[PDB]
Amino acid sequence: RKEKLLVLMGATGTGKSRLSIDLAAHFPLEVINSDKMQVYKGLDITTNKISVPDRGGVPHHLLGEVDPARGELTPADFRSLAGKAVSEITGRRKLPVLVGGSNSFIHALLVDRFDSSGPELRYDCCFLWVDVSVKVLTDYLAKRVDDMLELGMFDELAEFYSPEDEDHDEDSATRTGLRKAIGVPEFDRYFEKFRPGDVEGEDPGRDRVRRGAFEEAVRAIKENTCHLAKRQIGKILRLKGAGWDLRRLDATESFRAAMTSDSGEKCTEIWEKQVLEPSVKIVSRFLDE
Ligand SMILES: Nc1ncnc2c1ncn2[C@@H]1O[C@H](COP(=O)(O)OP(=O)(O)OP(=O)(O)O)[C@@H](O)[C@H]1O
Repeated sequence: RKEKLLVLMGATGTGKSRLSIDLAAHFPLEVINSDKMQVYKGLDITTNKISVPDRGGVPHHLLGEVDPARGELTPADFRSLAGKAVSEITGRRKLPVLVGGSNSFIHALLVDRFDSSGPELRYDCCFLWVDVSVKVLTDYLAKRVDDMLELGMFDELAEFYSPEDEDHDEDSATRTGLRKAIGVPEFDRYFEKFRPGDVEGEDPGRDRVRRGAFEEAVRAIKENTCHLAKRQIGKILRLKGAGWDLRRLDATESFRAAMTSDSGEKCTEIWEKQVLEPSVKIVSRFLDE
C-alpha cells in the first residue's frame, strides 16, 4: 500500500510555498517543509519562512520546530520525522505535500533504502518543478534580499549574533545547522568589525570602511544566493536524468512581472494562468488514478 505524495520542487525563491498554498484552496492538503534551514526555529526572515498569515490556515510540518541549539537535523533525522508526517497526513485523508529545495532532504525521505553514510521510491510521487529562467531568478533573488533587509533582516542577525560562536571566519559550507543560512556568515564578517550597537560617535575616518563593509556583506549575500540557485537547478537537472518525471511549471513571466513594485494584480494573473491552472490539472489527475 504505497502512499501518494505531492512534491513541489525548484530552486530557492521560485514560489514553491506560494503554490502549495494556492493548491490548498482546491485540494485538502497539509505541508511538510523540505528546506533544511527552515526546519529550525529562528531567523524567520533570513530563512525566508512563509509568514503564518500567508499559509491560509494550511497545516505545516517540519517548519521552524527544531531547536538550533541541538545541532544539525541530519538527512536521516529528516527521513524519520517526515516519513511520520507523511503517514499522519494521509491518515487524516489529506494529501501530504513536500515543499522545499534541499535535494538532500527530498532524496533521503523519498528513496526505498536510505544510504545513511552515502557520503526506487518509497511513495507514489507527483513532482511539480517550478522553473524560472536564471536571469529572472537571479534578479528576483537580489530584489528579495533587499525586501529581507527592508523587513529587518539585519537587526534579526545582529540579535542572533554572539561572540561565543567559534565559526565567524567560516563559510556556510562547513558551518553547522542554522548557522549555515545565507546571510549569517556574511554579516558575521561585518559584525567582526562593527559589533551590534557599536557606534563611531565623533571623528573616525571609520565611516568609509563601515559603509564598504556593509555593502560588501550585502553583495556577498546576493551572490551566494545566486550561486545556490545555480547549484540547485543543476542538481534538479540531474534527477531529471535518474528518470524522475518532473512536471515543469514555467514561472518566468510571473517573476518578471513580480519585479515591478506593482507585484500584485499583474503577477497574480500570470501565475494563475501559467503556474497554478496547470498544477491543479496535474494534481487532479494524480489524485484519481
Ligand atoms: N531558506 C534558506 N535560507 C538561507 N540559506 C539557505 C536556505 N536554504 C538553503 N540555504 C543554504 O544552501 C545550503 C544548501 O541547502 P540546500 O537547500 O541546497 O540542501 P542541500 O541539498 O543539502 O545542499 P548541500 O547538501 O550541498 O549543502 C544550506 O547549507 C544553506 O547555507
